[PDB]
Amino acid sequence: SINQKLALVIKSGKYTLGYKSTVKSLRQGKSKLIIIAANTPVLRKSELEYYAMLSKTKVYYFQGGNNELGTAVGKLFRVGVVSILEAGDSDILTTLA
Amino acid sequence: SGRGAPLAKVVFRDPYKYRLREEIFIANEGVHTGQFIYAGKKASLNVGNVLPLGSVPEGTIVSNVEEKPGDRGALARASGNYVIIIGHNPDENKTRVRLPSGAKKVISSDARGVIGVIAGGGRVDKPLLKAGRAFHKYRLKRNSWPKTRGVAM
Amino acid sequence: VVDPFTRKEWFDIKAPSTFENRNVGKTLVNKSTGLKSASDALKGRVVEVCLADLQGSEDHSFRKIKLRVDEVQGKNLLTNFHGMDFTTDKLRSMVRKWQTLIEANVTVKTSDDYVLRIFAIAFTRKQANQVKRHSYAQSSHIRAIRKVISEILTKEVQGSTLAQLTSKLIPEVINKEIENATKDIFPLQNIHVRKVKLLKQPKFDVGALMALHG
Amino acid sequence: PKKRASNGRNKKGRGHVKPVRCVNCSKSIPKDKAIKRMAIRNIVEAAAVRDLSEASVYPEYALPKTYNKLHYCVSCAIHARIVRVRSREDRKNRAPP
Amino acid sequence: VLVQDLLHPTAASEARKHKLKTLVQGPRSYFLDVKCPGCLNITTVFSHAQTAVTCESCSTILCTPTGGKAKLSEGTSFRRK
Amino acid sequence: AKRTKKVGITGKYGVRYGSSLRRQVKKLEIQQHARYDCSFCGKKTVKRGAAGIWTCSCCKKTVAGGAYTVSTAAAATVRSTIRRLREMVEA
Amino acid sequence: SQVFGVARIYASFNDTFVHVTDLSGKETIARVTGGMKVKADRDESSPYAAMLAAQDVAAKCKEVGITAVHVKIRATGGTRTKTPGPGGQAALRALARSGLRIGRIEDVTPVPSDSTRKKGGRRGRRL
Amino acid sequence: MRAKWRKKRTRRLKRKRRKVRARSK
RNA sequence: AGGUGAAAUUCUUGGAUUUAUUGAAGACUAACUACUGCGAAAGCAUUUGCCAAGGACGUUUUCAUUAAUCAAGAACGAAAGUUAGGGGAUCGAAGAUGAUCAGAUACCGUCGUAGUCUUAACCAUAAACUAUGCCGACUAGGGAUCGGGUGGUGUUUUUUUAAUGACCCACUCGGCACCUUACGAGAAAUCAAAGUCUUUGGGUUCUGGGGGGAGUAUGGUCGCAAGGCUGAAACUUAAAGGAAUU
Repeated sequence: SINQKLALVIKSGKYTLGYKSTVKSLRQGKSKLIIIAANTPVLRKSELEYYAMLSKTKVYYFQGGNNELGTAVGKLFRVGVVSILEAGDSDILTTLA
Repeated sequence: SGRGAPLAKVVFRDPYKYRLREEIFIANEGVHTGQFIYAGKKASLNVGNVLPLGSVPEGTIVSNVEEKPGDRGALARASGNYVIIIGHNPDENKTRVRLPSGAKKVISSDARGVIGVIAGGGRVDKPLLKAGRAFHKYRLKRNSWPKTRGVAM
Repeated sequence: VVDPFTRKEWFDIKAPSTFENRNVGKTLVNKSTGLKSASDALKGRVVEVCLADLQGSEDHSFRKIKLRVDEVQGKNLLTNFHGMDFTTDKLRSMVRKWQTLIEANVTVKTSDDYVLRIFAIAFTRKQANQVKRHSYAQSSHIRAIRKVISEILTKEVQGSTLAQLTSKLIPEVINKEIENATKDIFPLQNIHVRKVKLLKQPKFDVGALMALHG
Repeated sequence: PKKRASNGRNKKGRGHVKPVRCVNCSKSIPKDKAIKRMAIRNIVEAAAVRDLSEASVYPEYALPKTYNKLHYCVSCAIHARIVRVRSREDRKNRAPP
Repeated sequence: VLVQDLLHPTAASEARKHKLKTLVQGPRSYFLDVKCPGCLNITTVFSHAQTAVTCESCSTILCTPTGGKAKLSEGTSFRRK
Repeated sequence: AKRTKKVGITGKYGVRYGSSLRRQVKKLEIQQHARYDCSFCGKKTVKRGAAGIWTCSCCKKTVAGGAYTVSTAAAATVRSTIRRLREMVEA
Repeated sequence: SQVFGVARIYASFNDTFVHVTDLSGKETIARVTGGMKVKADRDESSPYAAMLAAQDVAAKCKEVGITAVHVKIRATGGTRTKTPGPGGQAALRALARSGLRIGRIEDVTPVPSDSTRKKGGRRGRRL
Repeated sequence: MRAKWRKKRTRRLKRKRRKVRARSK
């Protein structure tokens, strides 16, 4: 259940929501998980796919977006990029993502 | 300003000269500003995409098609109006299609047609109410409004 | 006042090559008259009859074969395997009470340009020491039944169109591999291929139809 | 008053069935209130059965059977079909033979 | 009927009926110190597992959790308790 | 609040016109005026900027839809007809 | 070994058509309707009419030269009685006694789907 | 006199006496 | 040819009715399918895919009285009727007419608009029946049958005893009804519930009081209406009704 998997990661680990903060966490080199929404700008996505390989991270085209990925990441506000620095007690490193 | 369905301001290049003339297709209920349109039998079946009907099958609905395969638009031009396609006989290209009141016209498979219905769902299925929206209705059509009844004059 | 029997010329039927007596039968044609010819005056006909007769196998008391008239040569029509049928008298026969009936339908194409839709019926049977006066499937079991039913049909279709398919159609080699899956779940009785009908051929190419006709 | 267990005809466990049309005067009567019978007889009469096999071809052949179903409306199933207003006691009685 | 004792009754109609209508509800299950082939240990496995019970040292699988008592997985030596 | 009752946004057409007419208007009138959702930016900033046009307040995304709704029963099933046939398009 | 075919008898209530044709039938031979051999309305499905009707179709067959035939009986069915009329009784015994090679006989009546309404009403045909 | 057709009689004399009293509304 | 007790209208010899190769529409899901499954009621009768639900069973898991039933109030509520648009294939209120008939405005016949059904809203009624409220444990045996569970050196699966799936026997709770007496109840019919009721009291919702007038007058109130929820009185009348017998 990818649902409850990131529930714990936001319940422990270091996560950063938002283009700046995520590309800023990537420009530092300490995030190993970036989740893109298959509906947000592909212009935005195109660079993040290009950074994915530049920052050696396992991408994952999320079956959701702003009010989909945001819905589970427990926040009334919208977001489509969940660039995870280091996970808490959940192994989203070695899973179906 | 004289139609109840938007117009595709689809701009095109010209592979024969470095330049881009804006062609003008029609709007399809299910397209975005910046959406991608593809013309050429060698293109995937998608809304806004226009290739001869020798590219699609039965059940597949399109709009702004012809009667004369390639007259640059003809049939399939109206709000909430659509055109389905039934039969499809190859060799000497002659497909069978379904028009509005229940009309069926067969045509060559090199007949241009854009996939998708013209924007304007249940438009006239709504009352005009005020003769006002009735005046300005024809204010961009023609002075056919109003209509003096014969029996009285 | 002419009694048109004098007109209608007599014909003769000739099956492909995978049938018992190729000389299937003698029927009527149409003498060439006003605004009409002969060879291209019929063809748009069929050839349904007792398969046991056209297969000379008396054990096939039921079952029927359907053939669409293709091209004629020498006033000797060379019919083509148009399909298969099932005498309504055997359908009801296999449909016994206190059990569950299962009709299956699936589509499949051949690697040699051709499309048809074959069938495969099934019925629930008892046990060696069955006691209950019923015996039905577990529904989800009926799902695994029909799952591999259409599955196996489309697994041996790829090859020599329906020419090699009829080579396993009437001999009932179908029941053999289909009964293999049905064993590890629920026994079931009969389990044939019921009927079937064509819908798309390559063209009127009797050049390919030369393998059976020679 | 009520003179049968399953009210008028077998109706217990559910709330509504699906009426099938009578095979006589088409009167629409519930499938549970349907008096059926399988007349899987032959096509041969009561005399030309042997005359058939005689003036026939094939080694006796096999001969066909027409497995039919007879649904009844009750009103017309009494003006003929098996019934004849059974006895009081044996009203409960049921039998296959 | 008529007269019966309900203190020292037949251990038959006692450990067969519903362990809720018998008397003091008694669990009809148990655990198994099944051996894990490939090491030297044993795991205390509960009959009705449901959750895939596996090994701890050279992890593998103990018994697949069925719709009752998780039957062993082919080669596994089960032992009552 | 309740400054109306059953008349809603069509209580302006008072005595003028007929009851039945306005009733119908209400359903569709209530439809295009409504702050629709731009399912491309995921924020309901789209709205009837014109007939068959629904502009997004974010990324300024104009949208082709219906004469009153972003998409009625028409483009609905047809949009899936393509998804359905787009299956034998690459599969 | 003979010139087989089909008879296609139709045992409808108040009628019976015995038109012997070919395996395809696209080309038919004879037909002889029930009321042809008897004008009375009341006797369209009557037995004596079936014999006389199937007696004339037998003579017409030995005229073209057909030997074997397959009788495919048909009931009105569909959304009708579905019960083979009294005609399809003395009609079979009519061409059987006439002298023909009665072959692989089967049946193919209209499959009453029940789907389409059965003309009468919910309160049925209250004769 | 079954009440099915009698509930229909009062029904007709209902629209009837409602429109006569609604005549002098 | 159609049709009926038998006729006639109707399609007739410009090829009907009947046969067959094809095509489309909508409808429906036959046979399997029954004193069975599931659903809150109404209901739901084909297949697959997705998306969730529900519910029995079983568990040496969690909480811990959280529950029971319910005025007013709220979701769903067959069908008819209805606002309107995708479209009425059949059938078919109305109607038209063929006879029957002393008559036939009916019953049977021919055609045929509403409706059918869908897409979005409605009305809230049905012998909406189990004419029997929900919840509680106990007074009873049997055979069945449904779902899951345990036990079987048992049947088969045989490709090796390979693993096991289906089947057979005992029991089991939760399903579905039936059969048997009925201890008891009950006016009887019947009923394992209507038992545990003059030896009358486990909790509780709702309703009824001789019959008509009468779900009617009127008011309110819901409904686009039809009408629905609500609901009299005067007057008259000694019988009305239920069950079972003759």
